[PDB]
This record gives sequence, C-alpha cells and structure tokens, in this order.
Amino acid sequence: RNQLHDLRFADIDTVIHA
Amino acid sequence: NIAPYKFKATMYYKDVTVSQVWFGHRYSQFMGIFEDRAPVPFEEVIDKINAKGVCRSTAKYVRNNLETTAFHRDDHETDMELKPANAATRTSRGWHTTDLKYNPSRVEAFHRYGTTVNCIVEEVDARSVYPYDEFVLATGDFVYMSPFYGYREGSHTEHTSYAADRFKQVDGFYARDLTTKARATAPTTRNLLTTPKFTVAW
Amino acid sequence: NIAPYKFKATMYYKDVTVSQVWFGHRYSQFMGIFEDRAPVPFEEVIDKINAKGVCRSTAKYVRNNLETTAFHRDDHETDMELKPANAATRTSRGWHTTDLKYNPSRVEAFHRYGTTVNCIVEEVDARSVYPYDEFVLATGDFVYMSPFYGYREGSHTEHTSYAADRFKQVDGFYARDLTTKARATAPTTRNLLTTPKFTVAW
Repeated sequence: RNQLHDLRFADIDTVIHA
Repeated sequence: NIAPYKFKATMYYKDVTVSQVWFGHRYSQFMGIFEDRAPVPFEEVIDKINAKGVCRSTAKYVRNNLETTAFHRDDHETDMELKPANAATRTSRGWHTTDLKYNPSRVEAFHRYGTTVNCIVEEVDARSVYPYDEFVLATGDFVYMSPFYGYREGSHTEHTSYAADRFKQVDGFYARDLTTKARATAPTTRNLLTTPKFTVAW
Repeated sequence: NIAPYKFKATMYYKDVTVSQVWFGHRYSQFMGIFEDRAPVPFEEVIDKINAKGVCRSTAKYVRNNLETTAFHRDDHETDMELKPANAATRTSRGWHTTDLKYNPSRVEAFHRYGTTVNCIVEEVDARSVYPYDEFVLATGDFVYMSPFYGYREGSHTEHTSYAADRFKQVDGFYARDLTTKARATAPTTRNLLTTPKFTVAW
C-alpha cells in the first residue's frame, strides 16, 4: 500500500518544463 | 481470541512537498526534496471536507516546534475539489486534490523553491490487540490511543498519549460520501485525533 | 502451493546523492543531503551496461514531473567501468562504479552543493504469489507488473500498472556476465521495466 502511493496519488509520466 | 480488533477508519493528510531545483546552462537538477505529511485540522475535516468535499490549498501545522505554513504553488488559499485517486487492485477508496507536482519556472544559474500541497483522504482498515490501548492503520502508522477513547460513558478512562486538544469527538456526525456525493442517513459518533503526521477519524 | 513463485531478476539504478555543506571558520557541517535512486534507461542497460559493462556518469530521469539531470562530481559525461561490490555474507552478486562520495571543496562562510552519481547493478531474487499480477524484489521494492507480461503469445493480457513506454522486451538477448566478462551462449527473451526509482530486468 505504501509503495502504491505514487501510482495512486500522483502522475508518473507527465513532464512539465519551461 | 488471537484475531486483532478490526474497525474502519479514515485518514486525512496533505503531502507537503517542497523541492529545490538548480537550473544549469542546458540541464535541470533537483538539489533537494523535502516531503512531509501535514495533518488536517478538525475545522477543515468538518467544515470543508465533510461539509463540502474540499480541502484548503494551504497546509498549516506544527513541525519541530514551529508553525509552518505551506502554500500550493505559492498561490493564495483556495478551495480545491477532491477527486478519486487512480485505480489500484486490492486497495481501499481514496481521494486527492492534486496530481501533478509543482516545480519553479526555469531561471538560469539560480536555485528556486517550489512548494506542493496535495490534500489526501483515504479509508484505511485499523487493527488493534489486547489491551486495545493503541491501534495501527493500513499504512503502517501507529496511533497511541485506545480505539474506544472518548468523553462519553466512562470512555475517558482509556489510554491516551496525545494532549487533550489533539482529540475531538462529534455527536450526530453525518458522514459525507465523497464518491457518490451522498450523506449517511445514520447519525454516528465520530472521533477525531490530530497526530503529528496525519488526522484519523473513526 | 503456498510457496511464492521465485525467479531471478537484475536491478539497475544510480544512487544520486547531492549534499549541501556549510564551511565554517574551523569546521564543516552537512546542511542537507538528498538521496535518490535514479533508474537506468533501456538504451544504457543494453548499449552500455550489457554491451560494454559501463555506466554513464550522469543520471537523467523524471522525478516529480521534472526532467532532472545529475552529473557525477559536476563533471562531463564519461563512461565509468563497473566493478564488483564489497564482499558481504549471504548476499547476491552486485557491482557499482563509484565508492567515495563527493562533496564540494572548502570555501569559507559559503554553502556549496556536490552531486554524486553511483551506478549500481544487482542480482536480486524476485518473488510473486497468486494471481501473479505483481512481484517483489529482494530489496523490498514492489513491481506492479506480472512477471510473465510481454508482447508474445498472449502475454499482453497480463496485468500492468505502468505506461506502455515504460516496458521493453528484447528477443535473443545475450546476458553479459560483468564479473567473468563472459557472454551467455543461450538467447533469452529479456524483459525490461523502468520503474520510477529503478530498472528491473528478468
């Protein structure tokens, strides 16, 4: 459950840059 | 009886994440990331999450004896709507307000700090064993308070390790179902505890 | 059958470590250390580690939605030869490129940041249980992908939680033995997955 936090509550592939 | 006492509980916390980024001539690098689970106060859990299904875009809490205040994207306070989390096999229901982590804009040869506050609420299965003076959560976090602690009918005699101001009991509490946007027809006695890293309600 | 499905797997990751040091009048202190496990891309695992037994001296990966690039000792990209790790009782084979952690030179009343990138490759024993939709590694890291996932003979129907671009399958893969500098005489269907914190090959 703890390791699923990133995959459950966050985007893993989206990249933001400027 | 060897089976631990199992009961349903709901966790409330904000994933405060402030990262330091170094912008080079042709690359970007993380000079440091600080992740912290900020608890949600009773006022927000009742008047904002349960009452309207929204979380404040700021995290105000005490950490290392300091009143720290984190702002999402360094913007002013705003009510963020809670949405369901990404699907995961064999996992309880969970909701969050933010998905993309925020970082500062790119400025050459300069360090910048970008704060991210993502309100998170989850339904976890709590477990306890004799003498039932404390219980754990599905996330592995320990709660040093008896599950039956309260102000009614002698419940005040139960074990407790947190201060009096860190616990709150609400009578006639109508749980708001964030997914189906519904209100329970049964008034329930809801207990609330603000741990140093999260807020649990059962 | 209660015994979990056990199979051999190889992990690939770089221990990105950037530390902040404060140089006083007569002492040095660590104002902050940020440790992160950067995954190794498929191109480097195939064309550099397996093909030549070397790792790039830079770690390019995505973290908190940002394309971070870490350079070992802030130097230009260079091919680092992999060497065996220090001996340890009851431990599988492992190799690394760097041993000494790097810190900035001493300059008075000034903060400095020193980045360290140590490519690490290890052979870990993977375990899985029914329905075999995911597996764990000897390091305790979970991999949310079926061990039998693939593009051949209906393997695409297996469970997977990562994006399509995060998985790669190579046919006729000749594993390069970094210790005895040998090439296996048996082609295998090597699978590769780039997790957010490491790259596993089985």
